[PDB]
Amino acid sequence: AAVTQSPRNKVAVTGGKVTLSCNQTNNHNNMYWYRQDTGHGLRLIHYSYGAGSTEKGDIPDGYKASRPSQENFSLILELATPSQTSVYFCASGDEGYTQYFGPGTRLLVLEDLRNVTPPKVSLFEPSKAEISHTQKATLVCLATGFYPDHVELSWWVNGKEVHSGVCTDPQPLKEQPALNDSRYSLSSRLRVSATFWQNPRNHFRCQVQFYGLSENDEWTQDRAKPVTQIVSAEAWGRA
Amino acid sequence: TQVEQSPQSLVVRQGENCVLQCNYSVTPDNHLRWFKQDTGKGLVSLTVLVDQKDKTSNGRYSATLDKDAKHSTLHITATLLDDTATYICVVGDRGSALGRLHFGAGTQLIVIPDIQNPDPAVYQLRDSKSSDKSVCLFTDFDSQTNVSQSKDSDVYITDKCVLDMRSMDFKSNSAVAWSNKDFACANAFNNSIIPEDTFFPS
Amino acid sequence: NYTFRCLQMSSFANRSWSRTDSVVWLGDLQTHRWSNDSATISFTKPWSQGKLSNQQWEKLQHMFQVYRVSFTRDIQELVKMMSPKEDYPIEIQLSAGCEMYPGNASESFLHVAFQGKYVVRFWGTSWQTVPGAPSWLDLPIKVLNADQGTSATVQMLLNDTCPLFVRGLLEAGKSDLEKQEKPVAWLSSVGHRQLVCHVSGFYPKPVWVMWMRGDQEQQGTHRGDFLPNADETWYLQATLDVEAGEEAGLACRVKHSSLGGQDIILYW
Amino acid sequence: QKTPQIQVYSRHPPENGKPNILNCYVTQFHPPHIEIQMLKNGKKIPKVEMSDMSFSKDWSFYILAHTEFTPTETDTYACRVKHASMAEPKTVYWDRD
Ligand SMILES: CCCCCCCCCCCCCC[C@@H](O)[C@@H](O)[C@H](CO[C@H]1O[C@H](CO)[C@H](O)[C@H](O)[C@H]1O)NC(=O)CCCCCCC
Ligand SMILES: *[C@@H]1O[C@H](CO[C@@H]2O[C@@H](C)[C@@H](O)[C@@H](O)[C@@H]2O)[C@@H](O[C@@H]2O[C@H](CO)[C@@H](O)[C@H](O)[C@H]2NC(C)=O)[C@H](O)[C@H]1NC(C)=O
Ligand SMILES: CCCCCCCCCCCCCCCC(=O)O
Ligand SMILES: *[C@@H]1O[C@H](CO)[C@@H](O)[C@H](O)[C@H]1NC(C)=O
Ligand SMILES: *[C@@H]1O[C@H](CO)[C@@H](O)[C@H](O)[C@H]1NC(C)=O
Repeated sequence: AAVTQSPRNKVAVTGGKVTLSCNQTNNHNNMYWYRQDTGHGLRLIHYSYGAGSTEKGDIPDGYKASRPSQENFSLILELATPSQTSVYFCASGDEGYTQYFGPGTRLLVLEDLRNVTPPKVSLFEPSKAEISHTQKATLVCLATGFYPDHVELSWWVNGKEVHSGVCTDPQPLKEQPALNDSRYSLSSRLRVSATFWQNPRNHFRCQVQFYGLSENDEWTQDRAKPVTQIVSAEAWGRA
Repeated sequence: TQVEQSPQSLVVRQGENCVLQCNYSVTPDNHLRWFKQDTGKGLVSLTVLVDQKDKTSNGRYSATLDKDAKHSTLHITATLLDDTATYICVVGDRGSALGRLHFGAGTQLIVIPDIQNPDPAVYQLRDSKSSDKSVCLFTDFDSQTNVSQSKDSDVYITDKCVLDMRSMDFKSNSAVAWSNKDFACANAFNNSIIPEDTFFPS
Repeated sequence: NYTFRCLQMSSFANRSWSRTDSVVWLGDLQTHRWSNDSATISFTKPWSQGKLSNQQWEKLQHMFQVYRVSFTRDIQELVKMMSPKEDYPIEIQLSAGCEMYPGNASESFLHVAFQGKYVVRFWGTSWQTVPGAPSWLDLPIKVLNADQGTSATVQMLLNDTCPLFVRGLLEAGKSDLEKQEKPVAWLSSVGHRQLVCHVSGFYPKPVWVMWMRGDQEQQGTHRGDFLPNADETWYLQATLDVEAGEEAGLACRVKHSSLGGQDIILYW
Repeated sequence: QKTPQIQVYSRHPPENGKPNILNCYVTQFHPPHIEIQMLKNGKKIPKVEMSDMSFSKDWSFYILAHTEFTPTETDTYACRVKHASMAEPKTVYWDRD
């Protein structure tokens, strides 16, 4: 019994209209919106018993709800605020007690978008010494110069995502730990067998999914509009 | 706060067991559910207890519920690295959709990996598109080494991070360091207490 | 041959205001009450606890205490599930208990009324609507029947706890239940004219009241309703319609079990 | 919504001068929200005892008001009932019989 949420990740400005949506094909009458903030449990915002119904939860203030159909239960933030920075979870259920949860939507509400800026991504190729010392080859990917910290780093080999042999920094480090709105950097490693790296037909790629502005966000500066986008870096193997 | 969890957080070495409390004052108490949440990911159900005195299992996870004491525990046997997660207690106050779920604030677990055969080294890796920039990768050190952030702020050093090559049953720690501002890998990790047998090649 | 009744009445005025009040009868005598105001169920007799231990009664009352709060939220939440089909004010009424038969026999019942109409009961292992019920209640029924924990408790309450408890009550309250209080009577009147024989103070409910000329029972006598007094005795009156100046040698005879064959005869 | 039936009657046979109790039985009404007063010469009698509200097999409500009274030649007693079902309040007088 699967539940989907769009978007999965949103950077927004104070005063903006944000719309978190949740689709569900199980024909469940009932749907629920929560938010999760560190040091609390999930807390119920609004819920619905069917197409047309919306009910106030425990913390409804700031949010309007909308159940246009059996499939979609949408959470609308009419005038966004920094306090609404959270991770929002949707859920559905029939008459039973089980609530089937969605994957989560991360929202960050900034005061201004002036410092929003995508990453530069660089892929670093395994050391000739590492290969000979361990029979293993560690690629390193480096996302740098970005703000805010809403990035998703993924590794791809021959157009398919790999998780084995990966690990990414738990959180990104600050490039200027003095400055209030410092840009971030983030490192990740993919370690593979030396003969896998030595195969020149394996195509390696580090991809950063940056989340920033929309088409509809106003941009006043000269520099390129820091839109939600993918930056990647890329290499082939070699004997 | 009708649902309280203990400990707030805990650190254990791989292979050790641990026990997680959940106490509550929710009335009534139809059922209690334990969730596992990976950092970044969402809510995976481990078990749901329903009886007055109940016991459940799910592989290495087992659990109890006593409804008179209003108390539940979650036992994890033989911890693996993947257990590093927040564990969440939930009490449903009805056996139907008329119920509200009352969520605990979580217990944060960290499992330290058992590094079998340390082979600590510091290698230099070059950028594919521009071979005059690089990083320094301090790798293959056991879990009793700590990696400190740098003296110079223009130098960047990330915190340690364990990766798991699954087809080989092989874990390894790693840390990355770099700088544009006369920067070298022999001098990169001076500010950390690194082993003496650390390999510095070429 | 006694019926135990738990009469609950619940008013839901709007989204946020409700009250739930209960009174409990064994035959025609009150054994309990539970005001909204009160956290605990009140005994209205010395023997209202029955033959239950204190520990058994505290656990039983606590179940009800949880029920009352839980019932209130569920109704409120069921109104939200149905709206705009049904809205406040709403009156829910339950009638529940068991009728006791000789030996070990009994039937248990639990009937629910919505806006004064009987619509739902517990029967077997589930809730169901009765004939005549609007078909929108099928969603409330589907939801309530999802609650397995409540089903098992209600089945235990109806099948086991009710008859067991009421066997205990009848033992404990035998002397109040089998009491015998005597009627007292008086006469009066109000182009025809209507004579009135008043009978009051008698227990139990069964009573005979006739207007008479000697041995001739005036088959014409209209019997009133049984009206209650405050002291758990009964009141009844019988009227007879007659011609003016035709009241000579008319009497009111009343028979009742407390009189021991010695009927009250009053002469006009 | 159904109109309430009211019945006023004494506990003991009514002798002038003698203390007695006057009952007012209100029946067959819904919803249960009701205002019941017992009156003496039109003035509201203080400290009127009320039974707990209950209902019959047909789900219609009922309740018993009562109060001490000593009847007299001159004094009139009544039971006054306000309820949504009625536009005006309804007063029924004690029949003295
Ligand atoms: C507009 C809609 C019309 C509604 C018509 C429906 C009429 C049915 C009314 C009676 C339903 C019982 C209300 C309470 C019940 O839903 C549930 O919330 C609670 C509480 O349930 C929850 O807690 C219990 C633990 O006590 C269980 O865990 C249960 O699974 C859980 O749901 N049950 C109990 O307390 C058992 C009470 C039996 C009362 C019998 C009345 C004489
Ligand atoms: C409790 O008793 C019921 C049957 O009794 C009837 O319903 C009660 C609630 C009460 O009103 C009685 O006076 C009634 O006579 C049992 O229900 C049966 O359950 C079996 C299997 O569990 C099922 O196949 C039958 O359909 C049910 N019978 C009916 C008539 O519906 C119930 O199992 C008893 N439960 C417990 C826990 O004792
Ligand atoms: C309801 C059927 C079970 C009968 C067994 C209960 C015996 C206890 C009698 C006192 C309970 C009074 C609670 C009334 C509850 C209600 O209907 O709101
Ligand atoms: C609910 O009804 C009561 C009277 O029955 C009234 O006092 C109150 O104004 C109402 N509540 C709300 C929130 O409207
Ligand atoms: C009835 O009782 C509940 C809980 O004791 C309370 O919250 C509610 O206000 C009461 N209602 C009335 C009308 O007294």
